[PDB]
Amino acid sequence: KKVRDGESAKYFIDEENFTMAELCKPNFPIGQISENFEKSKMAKKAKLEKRRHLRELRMRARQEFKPLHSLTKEEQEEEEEKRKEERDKLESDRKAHTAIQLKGTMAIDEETMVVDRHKNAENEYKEKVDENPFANLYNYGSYGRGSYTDPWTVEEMIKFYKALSMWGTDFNLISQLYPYRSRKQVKAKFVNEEKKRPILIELALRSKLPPNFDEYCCEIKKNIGTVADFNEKLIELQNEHKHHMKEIEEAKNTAKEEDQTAQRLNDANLNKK
Amino acid sequence: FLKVKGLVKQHLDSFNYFVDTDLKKIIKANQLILSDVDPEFYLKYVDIRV
Amino acid sequence: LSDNAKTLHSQMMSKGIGALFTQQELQKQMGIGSLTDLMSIVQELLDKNLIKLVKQNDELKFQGVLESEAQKKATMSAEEALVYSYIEASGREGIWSKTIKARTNLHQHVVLKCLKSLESQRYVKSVKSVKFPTRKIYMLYSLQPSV
Repeated sequence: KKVRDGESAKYFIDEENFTMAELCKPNFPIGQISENFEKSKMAKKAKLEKRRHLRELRMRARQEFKPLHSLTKEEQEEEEEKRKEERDKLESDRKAHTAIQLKGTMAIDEETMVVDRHKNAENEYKEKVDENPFANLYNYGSYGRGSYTDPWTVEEMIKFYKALSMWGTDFNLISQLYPYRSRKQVKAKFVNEEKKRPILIELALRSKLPPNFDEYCCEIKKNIGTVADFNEKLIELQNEHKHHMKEIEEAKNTAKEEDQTAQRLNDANLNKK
Repeated sequence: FLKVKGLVKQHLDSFNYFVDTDLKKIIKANQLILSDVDPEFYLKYVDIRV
Repeated sequence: LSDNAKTLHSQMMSKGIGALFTQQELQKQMGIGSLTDLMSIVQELLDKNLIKLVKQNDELKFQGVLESEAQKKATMSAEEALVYSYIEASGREGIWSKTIKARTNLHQHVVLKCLKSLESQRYVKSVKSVKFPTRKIYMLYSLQPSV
């Protein structure tokens, strides 16, 4: 009904309310409240919308098979929202560059460098873009590291048993074979699957299947080139040879500059007397 | 005159004018706290009251 | 960059020993105002900066190196290539830490992260003096002067 002191100390309190029994521990509205309505009401709402936000992130991460690139896609979407806010609230990109010609101008265009006193003057930029309302929320109890997981897919389990029958305990390849999970959680999956089942794992180590469909999935879902050991070894040897030639050329140029400096010092000693 | 304003008002009226006007006014002269490192951070005083 | 062929014109005029006569010829070729506008754009495209003297405008200095790239050593910040350009024109011996503290009125730990992020790709190859009054170090290359 509303906030009103019905009764207490005699029976189930019913003067103006919707209660008809004692032991109101379950939802714990009983009598009436007159403290912290909206700031405590809009806290579980914010928590619930952030949990639905993380769930739809976990749903979107299934499509793009790159976790951290999905996070950068998320921040790319929110900076698309930021440039939409730049369209909304407000040229506008008044910033600097790697050189001193910053603005408008690089200098004066009449006779000479006129605006060099103004071009030589970072912290004046565009920032009134991202405006968001406030709260008085919290993240305590335990904050920092953690693991956001889910009840695992049985088709992922079938793919895992087929993988372990095809390409076994290869932690980095197993983490890359599921390129939207992570590393420590699939290690907990390794010890969990090592726990409960001897039969299919023993038949899997009996099988010894050759790894071709695994490389097929790793070259399609990642779009990685996978150049062989001869091509990659030749590229690494060519990079090492180019670095050694650059170091030798730098040493020879430093020796030539030191010889030129010694000749210039001898010429200055000859011109001093 | 003693009923409207009173005898001792050399402190009460001045302190009330202080906490009504000057305590809110002089904070606007010092509100921008921009730092050297990471040129993005700032606070900005919009209201102050006792 | 790839604005127009005036990058190649800047390379051809900055091949040899240049002076104000090269800029006289560069303003002498076409109509003056469009040349001044596009040359201001080319100088805003990380190129040679003009020099205020008794004479009108000079080049900096004689070569066509054009290596700052403004975004790519490990991260992206428009403060690092600035400091690299500050230590390009140090001169004979080098530049102080107190001198680069005095210019640009910045903090000292941003100078330390410039030190680390540019030492990660070998441009902080220093030459040490005999005495150390204020660390007269961090020249470009070759450990040339030796007092």
